Amino acid sequence: QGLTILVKKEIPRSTLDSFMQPFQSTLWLLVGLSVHVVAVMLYLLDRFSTLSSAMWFSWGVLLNSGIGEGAPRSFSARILGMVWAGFAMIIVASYTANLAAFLVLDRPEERITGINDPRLRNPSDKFIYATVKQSSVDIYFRRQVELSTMYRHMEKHNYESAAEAIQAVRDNKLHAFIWDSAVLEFEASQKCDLVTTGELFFRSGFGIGMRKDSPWKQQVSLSILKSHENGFMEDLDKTWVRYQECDSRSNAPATLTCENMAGVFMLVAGGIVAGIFLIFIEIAYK
Amino acid sequence: FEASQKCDLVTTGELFFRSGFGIGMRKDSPWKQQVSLSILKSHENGFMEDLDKTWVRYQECDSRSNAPATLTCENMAGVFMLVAGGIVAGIFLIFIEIAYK
Amino acid sequence: ICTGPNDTSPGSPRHTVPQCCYGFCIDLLIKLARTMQFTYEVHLVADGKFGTQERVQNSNKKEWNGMMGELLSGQADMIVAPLTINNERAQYIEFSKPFKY
Amino acid sequence: LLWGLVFNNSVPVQNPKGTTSKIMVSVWAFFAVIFLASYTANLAAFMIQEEYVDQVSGLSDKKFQRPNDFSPPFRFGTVPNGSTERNIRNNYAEMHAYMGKFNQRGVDDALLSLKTGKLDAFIYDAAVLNYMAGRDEGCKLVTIGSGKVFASTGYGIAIQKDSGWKRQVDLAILQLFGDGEMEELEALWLTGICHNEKNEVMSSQLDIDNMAGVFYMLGAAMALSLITFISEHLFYWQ
Amino acid sequence: WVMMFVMLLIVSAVAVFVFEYFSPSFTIGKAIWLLWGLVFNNSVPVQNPKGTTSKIMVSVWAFFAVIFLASYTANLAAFMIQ
Amino acid sequence: EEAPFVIVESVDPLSGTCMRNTVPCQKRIISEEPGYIKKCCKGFCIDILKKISKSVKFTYDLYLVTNGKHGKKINGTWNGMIGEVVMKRAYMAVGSLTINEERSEVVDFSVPFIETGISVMVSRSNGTVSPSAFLEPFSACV
Ligand SMILES: *[C@@H]1O[C@H](CO)[C@@H](O[C@@H]2O[C@H](CO)[C@@H](O)[C@H](O)[C@H]2NC(C)=O)[C@H](O)[C@H]1NC(C)=O
Ligand SMILES: N[C@@H](Cc1cc(-c2ccc(Cl)cc2Cl)cc(CP(=O)(O)O)c1O)C(=O)O
Ligand SMILES: O=C(Nc1ccccc1)N[C@H]1C[C@H](C(=O)O)Nc2cc(Cl)cc(Cl)c21
Ligand SMILES: *[C@@H]1O[C@H](CO)[C@@H](O)[C@H](O)[C@H]1NC(C)=O
Repeated sequence: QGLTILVKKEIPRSTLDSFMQPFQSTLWLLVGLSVHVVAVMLYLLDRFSTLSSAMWFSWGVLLNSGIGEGAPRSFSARILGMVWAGFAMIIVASYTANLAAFLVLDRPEERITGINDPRLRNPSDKFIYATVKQSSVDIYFRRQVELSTMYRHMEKHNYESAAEAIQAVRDNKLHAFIWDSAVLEFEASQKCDLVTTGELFFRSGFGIGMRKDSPWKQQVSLSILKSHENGFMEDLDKTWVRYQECDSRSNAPATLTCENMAGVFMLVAGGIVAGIFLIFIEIAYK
Repeated sequence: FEASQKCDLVTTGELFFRSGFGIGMRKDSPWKQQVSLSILKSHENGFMEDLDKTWVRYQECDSRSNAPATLTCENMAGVFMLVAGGIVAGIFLIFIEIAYK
Repeated sequence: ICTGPNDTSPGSPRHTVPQCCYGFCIDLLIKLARTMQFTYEVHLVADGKFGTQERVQNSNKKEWNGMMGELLSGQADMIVAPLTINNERAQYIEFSKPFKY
Repeated sequence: LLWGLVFNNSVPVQNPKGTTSKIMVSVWAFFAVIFLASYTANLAAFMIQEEYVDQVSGLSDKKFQRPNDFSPPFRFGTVPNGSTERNIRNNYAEMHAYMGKFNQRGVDDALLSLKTGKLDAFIYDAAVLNYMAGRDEGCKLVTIGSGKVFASTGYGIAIQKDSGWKRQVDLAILQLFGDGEMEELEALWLTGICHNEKNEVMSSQLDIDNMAGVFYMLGAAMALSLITFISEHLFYWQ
Repeated sequence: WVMMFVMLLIVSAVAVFVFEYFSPSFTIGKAIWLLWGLVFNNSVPVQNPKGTTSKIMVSVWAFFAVIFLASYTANLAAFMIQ
Repeated sequence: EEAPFVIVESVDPLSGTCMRNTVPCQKRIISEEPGYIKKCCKGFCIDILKKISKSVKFTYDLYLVTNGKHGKKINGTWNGMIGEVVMKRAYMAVGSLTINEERSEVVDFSVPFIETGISVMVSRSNGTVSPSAFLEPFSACV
């Protein structure tokens, strides 16, 4: 028997607030200026050796639509147009590359690794972890001399039970819980949503006790050795503590979802409703 | 020093084995006390720092971290080799098509 | 200006010849001489080893060859060099305060 | 046409009606898609931004004695009444007069004002730092390399003026060093842990106009256009 | 994976009438084809709605398309890490 | 008493002794003049003191300080541990005691066992991309 740390297995969930996130809220204001600049510049440098034409030409070649027909005929305009196409490709490439660089590095925080975690050795109010008040572990940590600050931390959050600890762990009011190996492994395999981790640092074995002079100790030890040999103890193990078997492999990366990038089709619906207003004005004008 | 000199090798690690250098004499020189006093004076008034700056930490080829690699002239050379092969195959292609047509 | 060992005189493995001897440790030496009034004559003589406790041809087995030899057996009276601090060496020698970690 | 191919479908363009040219443009397009994919991949490889430039520095550096020489100057201070005060006020002192605006009411205040950008460098004892820098929680802050220290002395222990018995404790301590126990004792009391885990990696959420260069090159072509616009006179005088 | 399909048809119907009022016929038939070509990748010669306002609708659709495709390829490069 | 070297907390609540502190250190006080309390005094310098007194055979009894912080000169008089040693009211000074010139001229000193001095501290800045990144992913060949 040793000791281990029980934590809640955080289900993966991507943190992407909006599609606009990978750019500053000021680049978007610069691209429009640039496109209209190139538009009017094209309109000028053609017939000096159609406005809507060149305007749509730019707005298309950036937006990668197919709509539009205007082909610059001057020798001036062609160069500017081609380099503008270049600029367009490079903007979109930068955008997608940055977004991928943001998503790759969004694997959730790694869980604690045993007892030598910086996240555990240097306590903070950002990561709360405690154990049962007045138990053998709080005793073992009072008695400990290598580290005491952790003790200080776990002095303020101790729960006076086991069930309350388990609950608060399922309710995220407590990020970690230190305890015995046997109880924890079973409690994890049972509920199938919490996970143990660490390595058994404190070590011991359980045993059966008698007075110092019973006439029986020798036969008892012999019987227990027989049991360990002929597989009986293994069968009891299999039957009683390692049975339920909710084991699994590692996790998968997160999946952006119904609200993760919800803003974009909200935008397109707003585009439809704006078009509703656009048709009415244009027809009367024309 | 050997690193700051040639500027293409780098040191690393942390000083595990520890000690200090020192000046030695017999066990009964009449001088040890004045020598230790002089060395402390030197450590205080910056003299030792100046010798340091002059003799071992001078050349100063330090730099920041590195940048990721850059695929280059031969890294992806095969593709335009392919396109040139396409041109030479087209040379073969035009001759046959015209005669056929 | 300090005299030299054999191999600095390449002809014979025995004779010696002066050389220009020059470094910052020498600068510390000169500083000391200025503040601790004395003259000096430096000689770069050894076999080429600092000379920790070696063995013998099985006669006495306590030698302190090399630089410690020159210090203990009356050859010299001071050692200015990158000499470490080692409690073995602290048995027979007297060290100054540390001046470089 | 080929420019439109390689970069991105831009505009109505004529297509070579030949029965074999189409082959040439097709393989060109193959080259194009491979090219663009490779490019965007490697650029996503660049934008990864290792964490610690760490801003190395010396000790008798112009980065200190000439603060106003730089873009907005350093904000580096000390604790006033202590010892290091006097230890510097007797070698340069012109730094000293400059650093008066940055006193710190203690130590924890100094670290706090260090995390939140109010300061950018701290100058103080060596050992107190090398203890503190290895204890605080995030430890996104680190001392400079322990090879460039200004006035290197040592915590030791005292004894009566006459040699009662000094050489005894002297050899004892040197034996302690030689056997390798100071290291263990430090590891048990002094160092702490987060000295390793050198540098993380971060995303940085590209928002700066670092594409300024990009923009600039755009503008460049604009000017070239006007240069070639000059051709409108190189017909008028023709 | 289904909103876009619904967000596809709903837009297309708006074409069949927004075109009808302003000024080879962009019916529901060709229109669906067009938007599919938009979202995934430029495929083939397709008719373009000659209206002075539909073009606005297809344009914003194209904006949606480029953002969509970029997001998709990014997250897939996120998956393939093993 | 100092933060990371020499700690001073209390006696044990059950028996008043110490568990592994191993030193009573006789926390005297003047407020005649008695030595009031004996509190446990653990830390780092205390550890090295124990480790060394093991080898060189002697015994000891730590003695707290009352006059000054560490030691300074006032009217040609030494106030602090250095005072406590310059007159033989004790025999050895332990703890966070720095070596300088004038002290080493009045008192003696062992070999230093912790190196120290004046140093600096930075904040480990973040670091952004080059403004000329866009052109990075292809050498001048391609
Ligand atoms: C360096 O580290 C990160 C880079 O991602 C920045 O962190 C956030 O910074 C703000 C400060 O405005 C904090 O309130 C947040 O808690 C930090 N984390 C997150 C997840 O937002 C940090 O600001 C960067 N340093 C500077 C000077 O910008
Ligand atoms: N020990 C030094 C005195 C001395 C001690 C400290 C100090 C303070 C808190 C802690 Cl926890 C540890 C230490 Cl070492 C700091 C300084 C520096 P300053 O006083 O300028 O603030 C100092 O001088 C001596 O022997 O004179
Ligand atoms: O902590 C306690 N009791 C306690 C309960 C509530 C409050 C305070 C203390 N018991 C520990 C140690 C206990 C023993 O005899 O060593 N047996 C034992 C066996 C298992 Cl399986 C797990 C543990 Cl933690 C324990
Ligand atoms: C430190 O020096 C300042 C100088 O103004 C003084 O006001 C203060 O009393 C001194 N002591 C402390 C503990 O700050």
